[PDB]
Amino acid sequence: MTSTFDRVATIIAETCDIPRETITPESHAIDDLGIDSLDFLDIAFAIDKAFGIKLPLEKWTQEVNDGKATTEQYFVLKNLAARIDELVAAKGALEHHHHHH
Repeated sequence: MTSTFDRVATIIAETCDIPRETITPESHAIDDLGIDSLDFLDIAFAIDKAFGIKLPLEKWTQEVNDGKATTEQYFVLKNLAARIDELVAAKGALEHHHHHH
């Protein structure tokens, strides 16, 4: 059950004003959804804001550039939701005290 993706696809539907139904977990941001890097910046900011995590989008690009990881691992919605879910479990250890809303 891609419940993290339920949350993320709601966020994209708020940002781009595209219905959540057009956003499937298999969708590649810079292909299927036609989301630019400049558009995905604000989506990534709204995810960062929502879950109380940080998406290191800059370093994720560097992962692809150095061959540490694939571009699809950060720009496909099932795999991005997985990365977010990893960072939610991670931040549970060392999150700074911001009133969760």
